[PDB]
Amino acid sequence: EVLITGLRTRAVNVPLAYPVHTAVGTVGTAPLVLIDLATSAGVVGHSYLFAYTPVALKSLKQLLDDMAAMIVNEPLAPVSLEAMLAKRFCLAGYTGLIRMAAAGIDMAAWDALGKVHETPLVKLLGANARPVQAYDSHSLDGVKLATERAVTAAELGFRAVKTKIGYPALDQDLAVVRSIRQAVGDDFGIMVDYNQSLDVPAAIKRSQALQQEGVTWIEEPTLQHDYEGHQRIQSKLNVPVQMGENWLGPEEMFKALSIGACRLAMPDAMKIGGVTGWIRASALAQQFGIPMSSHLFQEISAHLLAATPTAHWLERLDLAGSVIEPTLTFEGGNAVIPDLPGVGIIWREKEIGKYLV
Amino acid sequence: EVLITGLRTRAVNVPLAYPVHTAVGTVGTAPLVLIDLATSAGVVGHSYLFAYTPVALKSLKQLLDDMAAMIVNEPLAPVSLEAMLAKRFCLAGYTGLIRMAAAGIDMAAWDALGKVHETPLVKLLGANARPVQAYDSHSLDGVKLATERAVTAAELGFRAVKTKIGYPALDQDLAVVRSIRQAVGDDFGIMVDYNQSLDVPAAIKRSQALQQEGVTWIEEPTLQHDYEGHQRIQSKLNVPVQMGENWLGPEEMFKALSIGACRLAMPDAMKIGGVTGWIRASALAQQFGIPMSSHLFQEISAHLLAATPTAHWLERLDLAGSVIEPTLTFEGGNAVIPDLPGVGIIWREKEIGKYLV
Amino acid sequence: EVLITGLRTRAVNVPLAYPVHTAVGTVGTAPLVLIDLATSAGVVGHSYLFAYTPVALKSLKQLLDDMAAMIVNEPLAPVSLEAMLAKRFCLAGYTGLIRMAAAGIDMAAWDALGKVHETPLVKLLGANARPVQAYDSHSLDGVKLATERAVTAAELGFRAVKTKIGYPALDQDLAVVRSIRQAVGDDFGIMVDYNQSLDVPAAIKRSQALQQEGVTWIEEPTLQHDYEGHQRIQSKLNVPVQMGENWLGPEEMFKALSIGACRLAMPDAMKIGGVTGWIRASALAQQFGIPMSSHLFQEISAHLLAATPTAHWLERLDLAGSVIEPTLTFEGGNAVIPDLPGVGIIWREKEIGKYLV
Amino acid sequence: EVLITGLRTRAVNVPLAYPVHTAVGTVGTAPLVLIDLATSAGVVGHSYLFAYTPVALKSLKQLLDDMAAMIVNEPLAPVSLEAMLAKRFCLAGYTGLIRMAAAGIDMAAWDALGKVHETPLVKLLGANARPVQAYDSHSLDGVKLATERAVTAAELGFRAVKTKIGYPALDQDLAVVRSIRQAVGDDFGIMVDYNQSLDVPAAIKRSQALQQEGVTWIEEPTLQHDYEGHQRIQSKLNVPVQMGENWLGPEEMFKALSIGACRLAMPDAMKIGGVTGWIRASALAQQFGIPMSSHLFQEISAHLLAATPTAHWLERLDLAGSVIEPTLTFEGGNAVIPDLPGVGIIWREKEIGKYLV
Ligand SMILES: *[B]([O])([O])C1=[C][C]=[C][C]=[C]1
Ligand SMILES: OB(O)c1ccccc1
Ligand SMILES: OB(O)c1ccccc1
Ligand SMILES: OB(O)c1ccccc1
Ligand SMILES: [Mg+2]
Ligand SMILES: [Mg+2]
Ligand SMILES: [Mg+2]
Ligand SMILES: [Mg+2]
Repeated sequence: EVLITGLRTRAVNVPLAYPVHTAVGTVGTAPLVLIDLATSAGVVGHSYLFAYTPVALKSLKQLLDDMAAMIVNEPLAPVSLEAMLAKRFCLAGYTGLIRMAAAGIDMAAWDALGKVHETPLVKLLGANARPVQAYDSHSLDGVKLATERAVTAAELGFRAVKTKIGYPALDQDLAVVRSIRQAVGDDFGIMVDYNQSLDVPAAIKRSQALQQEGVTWIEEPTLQHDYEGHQRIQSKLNVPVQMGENWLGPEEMFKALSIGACRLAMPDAMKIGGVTGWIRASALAQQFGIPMSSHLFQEISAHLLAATPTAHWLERLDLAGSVIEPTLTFEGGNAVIPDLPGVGIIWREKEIGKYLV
Repeated sequence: EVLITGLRTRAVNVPLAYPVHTAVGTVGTAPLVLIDLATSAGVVGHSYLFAYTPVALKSLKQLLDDMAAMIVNEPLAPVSLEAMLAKRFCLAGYTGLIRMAAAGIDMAAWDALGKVHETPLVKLLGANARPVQAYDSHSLDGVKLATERAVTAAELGFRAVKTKIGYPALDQDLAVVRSIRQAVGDDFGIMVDYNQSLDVPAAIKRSQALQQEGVTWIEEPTLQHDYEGHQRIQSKLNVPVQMGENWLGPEEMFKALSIGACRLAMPDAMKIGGVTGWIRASALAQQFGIPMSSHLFQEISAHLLAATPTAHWLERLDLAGSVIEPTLTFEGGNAVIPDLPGVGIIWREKEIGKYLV
Repeated sequence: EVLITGLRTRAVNVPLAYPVHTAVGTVGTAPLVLIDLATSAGVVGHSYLFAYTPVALKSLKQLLDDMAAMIVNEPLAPVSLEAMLAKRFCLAGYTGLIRMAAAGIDMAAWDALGKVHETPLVKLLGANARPVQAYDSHSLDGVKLATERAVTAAELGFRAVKTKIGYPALDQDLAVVRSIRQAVGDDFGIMVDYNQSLDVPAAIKRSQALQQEGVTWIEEPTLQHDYEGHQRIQSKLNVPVQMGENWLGPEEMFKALSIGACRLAMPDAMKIGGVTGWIRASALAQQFGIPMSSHLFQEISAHLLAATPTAHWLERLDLAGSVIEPTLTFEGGNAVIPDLPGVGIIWREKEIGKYLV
Repeated sequence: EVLITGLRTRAVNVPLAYPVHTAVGTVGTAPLVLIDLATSAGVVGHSYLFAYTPVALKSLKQLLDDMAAMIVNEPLAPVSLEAMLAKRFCLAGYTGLIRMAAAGIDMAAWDALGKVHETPLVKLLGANARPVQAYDSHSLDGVKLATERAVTAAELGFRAVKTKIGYPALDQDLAVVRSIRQAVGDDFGIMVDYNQSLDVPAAIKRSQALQQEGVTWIEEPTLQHDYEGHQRIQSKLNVPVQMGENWLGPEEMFKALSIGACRLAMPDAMKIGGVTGWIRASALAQQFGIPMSSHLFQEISAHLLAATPTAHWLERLDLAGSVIEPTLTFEGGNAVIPDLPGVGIIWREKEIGKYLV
């Protein structure tokens, strides 16, 4: 009785207070596609996608706009919508940009369904809202800024930070971790992210060194698709290997967990397949005994983790803050879901125009 | 903002048009516990449990009555409720009767949540209602009654039946299947169910004979907890081994699927953990590539299968027809979800009194 | 030919001198079902069940009373009795409360059979009575009470104690172990019990820290049914992982040992299936090379371990002392089987009335 | 040093004499992106991509146009180019449409490199040109048209055809195969392609029936990413399971071969990663003992198979014949590489104009 009536997308390049430097390149602006899903019920679903590089930004918008005719006049039934897209793209390949587009549609449809029922997403999924501990996610910032941002994070009440490492020398990785540690004290989380930058022997050598220093987890040490190599790295470590942000669909998560690639998981609300894919990913993490965190998309991830049996950490990295009202808040380091229907996304319409492609 | 305000259970022994004879004993009447979950929104959630033997009926109701103190005044959030029950029973053993009672609470809570939102359960879960093929489920009836019941089922539009086998001789198993097949023709499903009655070598011998005869699946050939033995049986067969009705929680399903016990699965809405458990089981079946059917509880299973990516068959075995209004209908052998909020269970209040224990 | 003539059950809530605090809740009083099995030979068998939570207490009594008609007029043949119950409950689910109930019948039947033959249980099983080293089992008591209780146990002649841990911080776990170690010295056993309270990475981190401190075993680090997770934890440790109190039947022990979940086992006389299940569990532990301890039920466990080829420790935790004569004694920390027929259980009939439900 | 000096893309929707009907939908016209890679040597590399659905057509062209900045002024060294693209898209996801775009650049770059050296691509790779046996590839055509196209293919000299199957009834699959077989005789190949349309149990049942009829291979019986399910299907067959057209990169082929998903492989020159990926795929097939065929892209696949140690069949399915001069010929069913530099693609420039989007 509630039909999808239209799809509107806006491609933006939004500024970042701090560029996200990684060992494999810098993300200085966030290329985003903002999504509005119109319905016959007088509500509009909102979601957005992260294109990672501006090279893929216009292609992703064009893809979504050409997909509108697939979903317009279909019922607002996101699980059924997802199965339809899966089958329609089964020859072309239901992965990559195509899967990311379907995930954006999925996330806007669930927002709209929450609005239809005038209830937050987390409650529509049958769970209570709860605060979720969050770590402040930084980047490959150099010892000076990394220590400064770590101190500010602790001052704002976060109990952990993530820095991105993979400097030319191991001693540079260690100097950054040591400087943060001396500034925050022992009772504080320091996660580190290599962004796929090491080969397997280098990952073992750097990770065992970092493990001696004291870190909370070691994230994507090597190529994301190399589940076997991640298993070999994890086999040489006590500290948990963490991965999952690049899993395109829960089927990729299933392959990785099946061979023991990691003791922690952090799906990406976009790449895992939206709310629908997240729910399936959480069922897997529960059965494999994997504490499950989020990657980006903090607005919807606060709802999703509240419904996740093995919920671990929320990643605070506010890529869309310049175009989304800050209804999501942080109290004592914990993300607090807003008392709003659906996801709680309200566009900053006066700001969006500044960034349109 | 919506709280549970009461729990009421009624234990009944209800009549069956045909006793469910099995290889390991006869269920002549259905011992049920009917559950009413009152809420601060006025609506009342309805579910029921199947105790299998009257020996367990009063024990199950007593357990549920003593569990009221754990859920009354809690939010109507089934997923959070389930996590609380899992933790509170973790020393006692969150399995068996305790797990079945938690599932009954879960199913009533989801019915109530659908009622709060004035929407059928399938749509609350994000899926469209679709008709789902049902087989008419019979029992260890002997050649004559098995054939007559198969003919009546075909006349009612069903495209498959299930008979329960495990007679003293294999030739008696074969005689029933052959007689059904003569009466219904080649283009018709005949599922067979041993109800755990064989050892592994006997299962292999009888199953290969049934395979030659022509059957749709072979269900629970040996002890339900012996997943390894089911794998060995399946390794000698082309016809699929079917199991799952006795999995207590998705964790037992995960163990069976992990070792290849069966090529088909049929979780029981009660034993698998209610809606919350069924959704998790549904995610496992998709990733393991297992077509997923239901066992009993046709009223809620029609909703649940419509949301299940690998949905296969609905088992039609109407244990509670004498106390529940026939709002679930069958058109051309397909179960049709009624346009009613939540599950669509309406008590026959004047009938329930005739059967109270 | 000795027949069973009747079954009498009494549900009691008995006081504990020290509540059993665990990381997942406190057992402040012990809910027990006391069992009398009447026979045609003028002897009555005695046993009891531990319901863990009062929520299950009346349900468990009701179950046993409704099972009386299954066993009355049957031969006093516990092994044959066990097979009949397994079959009768094979549809309902021969696990959880049902399996615990059958175990209570088994344990009283073997007591009565010892009485028929005027001989202690251990001798009826073909073994010599022998002293069995026992550890004094405490709980999550805090550093001060844990140290005081450890000293008291040392003064009484015990060579080991178990404390339950899983405080909010690892440093709190370590502080308790350190303060016990200061007070008892190096030549003394300190077992620790997490009661399923940790996820797999937290278990590895905490267990590797406790291992450096010096502990005797690490019991149930994670969810009891997660055998694979227990193996992953054990794979990171030199100290043995200990589990088994929550195995419902030897078949669950067989699954856990087959995948290497633990290097020690401790079946629970109730949950493992009584004497009949214990003897089978002992055969499994011998072949898998697993030293085998007990959990609770110290009265019957002294008999059982004396017949167990890999017998390790007896757990001294006197749940039923307020209603059972102290015929079991401890000399130099060793449990000493009483020279009484059957198990040596004599009811304190004057005390039982004070705690009836 | 030769540099890339420009990249031009043209999106076309070209006509097909016969629509490619499949069990999951029909490709009635071919959406292609034609690629021109201009170089400082004057020669222009040519290649094209198949978008499968018009829904992806403009998005793929937009992506390629925005990738121009990454490759213009880079050396014409395809292997180094591919490494650079893999690194640049390692955050976005080097798969799906992005990977197909990189493959189109790779195939154009190798054609240009053959042109720089005035030599056919096969000779550039160090192999002699040799005729490659080709099967005429049809679709889900129905009994009458399937048989007519098979008869025509046999008259044109082909020794094998492929039909696409997965009709509603297995009996219809069999009728098509039987009708073809009567018309072409026993000494003739009949490949069949389910295009992922079956679940695992249905694949086993249909495939064992097909194997009794006599077919040459069974292609993509189930979901393309379900390598484990393909292994289970292959475990029940003597006839080989064939897959590969949907592997995105040789790394996906490595995962599938590592678990034994199939006894035949058929990489797609586009999805596998162009020439560079094909050569890596061919090294894998050799070591795993897998006869390796092609999927689509017949113009360059004739060159690549002549260099492939386990080369098996070439798929003749002429998607681009409306826009590419017919320099590739077929003698006695064998593809014959043209005596032209690089790949031998010459645009039909006056025809391309008719199909531009
Ligand atoms: B056991 O030793 O783990 C136990 C648990 C709860 C109460 C008593 C003993
Ligand atoms: O946490 B991540 O790996 C990340 C990568 C790129 C941009 C932002 C975050
Ligand atoms: O389908 B079954 O296995 C079943 C068993 C007992 C009663 C009813 C149905
Ligand atoms: O052979 B193939 O599977 C194919 C699929 C779609 C279009 C063309 C060819
Ligand atoms: Mg990362
Ligand atoms: Mg059955
Ligand atoms: Mg314990
Ligand atoms: Mg194909």
